[PDB]
Formats: sequence, C-alpha cells, structure tokens
Amino acid sequence: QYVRIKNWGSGEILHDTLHHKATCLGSIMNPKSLTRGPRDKPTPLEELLPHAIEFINQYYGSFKEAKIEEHLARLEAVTKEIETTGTYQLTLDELIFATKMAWRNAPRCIGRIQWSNLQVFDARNCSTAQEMFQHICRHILYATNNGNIRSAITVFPQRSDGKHDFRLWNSQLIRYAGYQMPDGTIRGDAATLEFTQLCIDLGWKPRYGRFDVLPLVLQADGQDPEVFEIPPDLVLEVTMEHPKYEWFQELGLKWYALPAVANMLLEVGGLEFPACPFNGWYMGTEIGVRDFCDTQRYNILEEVGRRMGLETHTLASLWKDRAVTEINVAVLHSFQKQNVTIMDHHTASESFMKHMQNEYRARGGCPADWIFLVPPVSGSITPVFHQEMLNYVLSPFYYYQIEPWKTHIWQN
Amino acid sequence: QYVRIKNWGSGEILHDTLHHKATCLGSIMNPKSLTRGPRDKPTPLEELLPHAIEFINQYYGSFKEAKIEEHLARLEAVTKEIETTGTYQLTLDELIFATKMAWRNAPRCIGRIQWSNLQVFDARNCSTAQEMFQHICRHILYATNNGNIRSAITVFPQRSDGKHDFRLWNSQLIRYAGYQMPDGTIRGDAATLEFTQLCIDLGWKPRYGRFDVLPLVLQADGQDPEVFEIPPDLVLEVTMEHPKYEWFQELGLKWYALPAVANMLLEVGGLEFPACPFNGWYMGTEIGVRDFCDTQRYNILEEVGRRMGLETHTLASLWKDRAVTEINVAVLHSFQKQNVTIMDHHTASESFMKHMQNEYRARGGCPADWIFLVPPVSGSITPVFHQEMLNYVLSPFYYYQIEPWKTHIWQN
Ligand code: HEM
Ligand code: HEM
Ligand SMILES: CCCCCCCCO[C@@H]1O[C@H](CO)[C@@H](O)[C@H](O)[C@H]1O
Ligand SMILES: CCCCCCCCO[C@@H]1O[C@H](CO)[C@@H](O)[C@H](O)[C@H]1O
Ligand SMILES: C[C@H](O)[C@H](O)[C@H]1CNc2nc(N)[nH]c(=O)c2N1
Ligand SMILES: C[C@H](O)[C@H](O)[C@H]1CNc2nc(N)[nH]c(=O)c2N1
Repeated sequence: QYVRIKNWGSGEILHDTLHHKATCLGSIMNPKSLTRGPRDKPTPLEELLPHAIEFINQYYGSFKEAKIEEHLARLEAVTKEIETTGTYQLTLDELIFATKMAWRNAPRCIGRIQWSNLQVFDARNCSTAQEMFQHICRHILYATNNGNIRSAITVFPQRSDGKHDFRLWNSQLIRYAGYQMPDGTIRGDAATLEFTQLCIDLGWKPRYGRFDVLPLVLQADGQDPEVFEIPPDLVLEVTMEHPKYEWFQELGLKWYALPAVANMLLEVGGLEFPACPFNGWYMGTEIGVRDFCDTQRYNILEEVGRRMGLETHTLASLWKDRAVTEINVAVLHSFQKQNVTIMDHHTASESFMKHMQNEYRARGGCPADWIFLVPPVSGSITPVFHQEMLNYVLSPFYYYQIEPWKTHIWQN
Repeated sequence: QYVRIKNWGSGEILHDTLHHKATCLGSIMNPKSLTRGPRDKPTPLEELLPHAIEFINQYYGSFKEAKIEEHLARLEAVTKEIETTGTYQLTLDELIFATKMAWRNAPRCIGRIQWSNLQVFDARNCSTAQEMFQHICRHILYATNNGNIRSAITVFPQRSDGKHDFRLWNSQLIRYAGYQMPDGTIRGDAATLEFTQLCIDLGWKPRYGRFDVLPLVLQADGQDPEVFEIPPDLVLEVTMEHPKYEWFQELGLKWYALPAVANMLLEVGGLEFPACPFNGWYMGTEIGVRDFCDTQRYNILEEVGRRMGLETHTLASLWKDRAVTEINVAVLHSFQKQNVTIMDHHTASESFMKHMQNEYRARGGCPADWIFLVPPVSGSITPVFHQEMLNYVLSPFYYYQIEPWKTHIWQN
C-alpha cells in the first residue's frame, strides 16, 4: 500500500505513496541508477511514445482546472509528431513545468522549497559553440543579479540521434583552476588539475593564480569542444573576512558567488537534454566546509588553527571543530556584508523539513537522499538528520552523465 | 567479480569481494533486514544443519595452521548432536570466535578496530532472573574497571523452541529514567518515559530525579520479567565540567561511563542468542551531541548558548555550532579528568579508516553503514565521510529484535 516514514525528532509519521511512480549501494557518489549515458541511435519509438503520453498526462493533470479538449488535442498532436518525425517538441510551458518538476524530484537537493521559483532560458534553437557561450553569459548575468541571486536554467537542444549532443565539459559554470607548480606544490583548486590541464591543452592561457576562473569548454552539435574565457565583469566574488579575527583577510581568500551545475542531463517524457546548466544560491557550508576544509581542495584548516592559537597537535582538543566553525562564520559574514545571497545550513535544513512536509501532503512523497541532504558539519544539530527518507528516481529527473572526454570521438 | 570502492579523500580504490558471503531503504533505523524476530517452534533441521556446517568451517579455517582431524571430528560430532537433540552446543572457543566475528561484522560500529580484544562471559548455564542479575552485575563491574573501561559480552542460553527466551527488556544496561511531572514538565531522559512507566508498573520505586539509573528488567526462560535495581556502587558516573567556563558545572550535569547495548540478538551457525549484552567505551559525541543536544533528550543547547552570551535568536550566527562544540569539550575534559576511558570522534574516525583498510587486505571487505559511521557533528571534517562503503549482512551477526513487551504473553 505505502511505506512508513518516521521523524525521530517529533515522532511524526508520514505515508509514502509516491515511490510507486519510480522507474546495498548507498554511499556511492555516482551510481549507474543516477547516470544517463550516451547513444548513437535515436530513442526507439515503442519506448518514446509511452513516456511522452505519461508526461503530457502529468502536465495536464497539474492544472487547477482541467482543460480536457487541449489535453486530448496535445496527446494526439504529440503522437502525430512522433509518427512523422520520430521525436517531438515540448511547448515552452511544458519545458518550464519539466524543469521545475525535475528540480522537485532531485533527491540530493536541499533547496527544493524554492522549486516553483525558477527562470527558464529556452536555448533549444542554438547551433554553435559561440551561441552557447552567449546564452551562458546571459544566464550568468541574469542569475548573479548584482548579488541578489536568482535561480535559473538554460535549456539547450535535445539529444536527437545521440551523435549531435550539446555538452558543457565543465562541472560548474564558475570554478577555479588548479596548477601543479614547478616546485612540486599545488596552486588553486587541487580538484581541478586534470581539467585545468585540458583547458591548457586546448589553447587556454594559464595565469598560475590561486583563484583563476576556468574557461567554458563548450561542445555543440556533436562538434569538438571550443574554449571560451568567462568575461571577468560577469564573475562576482566575495572577499573572505572574519567579524572578529582581523588576521582572517590576511589569508587572502575569496570565492565566487554563483553555484551553477553545468554537466547534468534533463530527462522528460522520453526526451533527453544533455546540456542544461542551472543554479540556485550557495549554502554556506559548501564553501566554508567543502571548498576550504577538504584536504583535497584548499585545505586551510590547520593554518586557521594556529592563527587561533589552538593546539593543532592534539585531535581530542576538538580544534578542528573550533576552526571549521570560525571559517563558516567568516563565509556567512562576508557574503552578508557584500550583499550576496546565502543561506546557513541550519536555516536550510529547517526550510527543507517544511518542504518535505508540504510534499507529502501534496503528493504523498518526496524523494530524498539522506546522505546528501545532511550537511557536512553539525548533522544531528539539524532536524534533517532525524528524518527517515526514501530515495527513488521519478521523472522528470536530472541525471549525471559519463564524462564527455571519456566518450567523445575527436575530429581534428 | 567484485564491487569497486573509492575513497574521495585519498583517491584510493578498494575491491570488495566479501559481499558475496552476504545473506531504496537507507535512512531506516530499524529495517526488517536487520531484525531477527521470535518463534514458537525450533529451527528446522534442514536449515540449521547447513548453517552449522558453514560456521564450523569458518571457525576451523581461521587457524594459522589448520587442524584437519579436529575439523572433521567436529563437523561429524555437531551433525550427530543435531540429529540426536535437534540443536547443538558451541565450544567456549567457538563462542568467543563468534562474538568477535559478529562484532567484526557490525556495519554500524565505529570501534571495530578493537574487535579482537573482547572478554566473553559464558552464562549459557543460567536458569533464573536472579542469576541473570548476578551475571549482569559481574559484567558491569568487570567492564567498568574503575574507569579503565574494558569491552565485554555476557552470553545467556540460546533460543531453544522460542518459548523459553532469555531477554533483557532494557535497551542498555545503564540508562537514566524519564518522568512526566505533575506540572507538565519532563524530568530526566525524555526518551525513556514509557519504559520508566513500565518499571513503575512492575513495582520499581520512582525517585523523580534528573539522573536516576533505571532498573534491570530481566526475563528468563520465557518467564514473566522480574525487576532488579542496579547497585549504586556499580554505576560509575562522570560529573560534567568545562575547562574554562566555571558556570558549566552549575548546569549540574553528569553521565554514566558505561555504554552497553542490552537488547540485541547474536546469530551464529544457525543458533540464536536472544540475550547477550555487550559494551565498549564511549565516543564523546554520543553524550555531548546525542544525549545533551537532542531536543527529544536532555535538550541543553539553548541554555549553554545564553550562558556563553551567544545570539541564540539568530540561526545564521552559528551559535548552535559554537555551543555543541563547548559541550563536547566539557564531556571529553570531564572524562579525561576523572580518568574514565573515552575517545573523541576525530580519533575514532581515523581508527576506523585504519580498520577498514586492514579488513580489505585480510578478507576483501568490511560491511559498513555510512549513515551510522559518520559522527553526528563535523562529518566532512572526518575521513569517514569521504569513504564509499558497502552495507551487507554477514554471519555471525548481531540483529535487532522486536520489543519484548510487544510479543510477550503474560502469565500472571
Ligand atoms: C535556490 C537555492 C538552492 C540551494 C540553496 C540548493 C542547494 C543545494 C546543495 C547544498 C546541493 C548539494 C551540492 C553538492 O554538495 O554537490 C544541491 C544539489 C542539487 N541541486 Fe540544489 N539548491 C538550490 C537550487 C537548485 C536549483 C535551482 C536546481 C535545479 C533546477 C537544483 C538542483 C540540484 C541538483 C540536481 C542537485 C544534485 C547535484 C549533484 O548531485 O551533484 N537546486 N543543491
Ligand atoms: C571498544 C569501543 C567501542 C566503541 C568506541 C564503539 C562505538 C560505537 C558507536 C559510536 C556506535 C553507535 C551507537 C549509536 O549511535 O546507537 C556503536 C554501535 C554498535 N556497536 Fe560498537 N563500539 C565499541 C565496541 C563494541 C563492542 C565491544 C561490540 C560488540 C561485541 C560493538 C557492537 C556494536 C553494535 C552491534 C552496534 C550497533 C548498535 C545499534 O545498531 O544500535 N561495539 N558502537
Ligand atoms: C492511450 C492514452 C490514453 C490517455 C487518457 C488521458 C485521459 C485524460 O486524463 C485526465 O486528464 C485530466 C486533466 O485534463 C486529469 O485531471 C485527470 O486526472 C486525468 O485522468
Ligand atoms: C558436507 C560438508 C563438507 C565439509 C568439507 C570441509 C573440508 C575442510 O575445509 C577446509 O578446512 C581447512 C582448515 O581445517 C581450511 O584451511 C580450508 O580452507 C577448508 O577448505
Ligand atoms: C562517499 C560519499 O558518498 C561522499 O563523500 C558524499 C557524502 N555526502 C555528500 N553530501 C553532499 N551534499 N555533497 C557531497 O558531495 C557528498 N559527498
Ligand atoms: C533517521 C536516521 O536513520 C537516524 O536519525 C540515524 C542517523 N544516524 C545515526 N548514526 C548513529 N551513529 N546513531 C544513530 O542513532 C543514528 N540515527
């Protein structure tokens, strides 16, 4: 009938019935069930048609007051389109609905309470890399909005036969470079070494800085990828300052204000969109905890420890807990001072609890990946830690993709 | 062939081959796959015999130098025993091996590096509740060891037909009571209200204190449960003090030094042990984060906030992070000062990483439940957060059980 969900915090019980519409490996980052690979032939008509019917029904069933004539007309028009062309085109309104629903169906997203507030940029008419670059620049500019961040998504042309895919080779729109120095040390974001090297190989000019924004590596209509530098006037950054420790700014840190996922695939009604970058606004712990404190990233934890005068040689002193918290305070304080939208993890978790609650009333479910929803620091202090969650893959949905460099056939 | 495991911290790769010997719901606390319920008929001989053979082979295969004659003799002797009695008895040495292996196969345990260091108390000859009480007292006394905590387990008689089960009704050996006061407020451990009431119903005398140790509710040979008070001289406690904030002790807090799970079932070679309490030593965050900071427990977070002079009215101030850390420092400092064994979560996580590493070399696997292994605070700061893990149920194994009060048929 349904699955029982319990909130060990408030003792509340939820009944999950939404999992029935889904299509021990838990701590796997990129599992196959969350990936949607490439193809070299169109989507079989016997598979496409049913999925399209399902979607058209979902879309029309969401209206406050049903419009049956249009519903039938659309189902019929879509079928005829599939019969005559082997694929079909979504109406702008259907695309909008799809992007929000896909967001809404993202197990790993904690900001889903904002699901209905999303700007959609229709770039399905695109043809060249230069044109992709232009759309991406518009997106970056729109979303940044002088610090008052706005969530948006740019939808490029859908996969046709699978040989003319549009793909952003970057993981995010804005991301810093990582360089292996001559003296053996690493500079910048150590996690981007191979990709930085890739850009260098394609002609990009390395500036060997600590915070050099990487170029957009665009691939359009199956063509080989072209490199484009992001116009510095478009990249808004925040200078890190601590509200008490003046020595903090001496660390010379900063971070970009725009969190935008660039390499995911949007699946809707049998249609696949290999290129559709999107963004929301940052949750403080992503920068404060992941970017700055991961040993495989900027790794600033120990230096902030010494600066604070902590006993960085005794783990039981809980110095790491003391440091990470100050770094997080610096991040939040800095964004707040530069008037750049940002949300702390505590407020974020509460917001999601409200969302999950709204979702179960509205449709009897909310796909949730606990491992991703629980913040990287102070987990049990947040309500999300005490919430039992079901993790299933609905549709529409945003899937991961096999890295483009691993399956791309180079022409020149 | 095997499953690939990746450590996103060091980039290392492990090959899991151990999962083949196993018998999306992830964030479920007490799933059926981890529970072993009651029965009213013996274990079918066609099921028992194979499991027994498997175990005897495992046990004999673990010796540095195989002793084949004994191996054959044992297999044969065990079969004859099963044929003639319908069950069988493990040798003390086999029991020891079973308890350690079960520990070793506990997905949710972070202290598994200590797996081979375990004291085993053989109480399989027990008959009455008074006798269980005596064994439990010996265990508590042995394990506490004046603060220098020792890991131990007391094994009571195995399930025969399922109608003469030995069961400790408590979740832990030492645990504080929770009382609903006349003025509506809760006193003590709010999580133990029903159980405290149960004890009261069975004759126990409520002292309405904040830290009253609950009585042992023992059930022996299927008989109705008898209540027994734990001798105060046996319960070692630690008074909470902060190394800087003198107002900390004014909070009048303390906690027991002995973490002992009392209600789990030990499964080995087809045999089931419904009563086998065990203990290790505390990991600081269990008390500092779970006991003191859970809203459904002692809920001291806000008071510690005000005392610190923090802005407890603004979540973005990260006051909760500041508080919880001081509480954790108080806990660790207090145990260290009273000479009571304890391990901080940072050291704990490192220790487990070493264990997991040792396990993959030794047997190509280590069952791990990420959701439980990652500490309640500062997750990504610990190496465990960046480790991909496989969660499977091997054998021997410690299972959960349906609450005794839910399936017990009362006699008087
Ligand atoms: C408005 C503010 C938003 C906030 C604060 C938020 C926050 C987050 C966070 C904290 C993550 C985890 C990132 C990581 O650790 O890798 C995430 C993941 C994700 N978000 Fe959101 N989000 C927001 C908006 C959006 C929007 C607008 C979309 C898409 C239309 C979305 C789609 C996703 C998806 C698909 C993931 C999974 C990405 C992955 O698995 O790597 N989110 N989000
Ligand atoms: C020597 C020190 C040890 C440490 C520091 C340690 C620590 C822990 C911790 C932190 C948990 C999670 C508790 C919770 O949040 O519910 C746990 C669970 C567990 N431990 Fe260990 N442990 C130790 C020894 C042992 C021993 C001696 C055994 C058994 C022979 C064992 C068996 C288990 C089992 C079965 C669980 C799962 C309990 C549950 O799911 O509620 N551990 N341990
Ligand atoms: C073979 C394909 C058959 C498709 C049958 C579609 C029937 C119409 O479907 C209906 O649409 C309404 C909105 O217009 C919704 O409110 C109803 O819940 C839904 O059942
Ligand atoms: C029907 C039951 C058949 C059981 C066959 C058991 C064969 C013995 O089993 C052997 O025992 C040795 C230790 O003595 C181990 O070292 C070997 O790996 C193991 O194969
Ligand atoms: C191995 C594990 O899946 C990995 O470390 C995870 C854990 N939880 C996460 N949670 C979020 N939000 N983001 C992440 O990248 C990760 N990574
Ligand atoms: C719902 C979720 O399973 C529950 O809150 C968990 C999370 N992780 C945990 N981890 C540990 N170690 N102990 C716990 O009790 C829990 N409880």
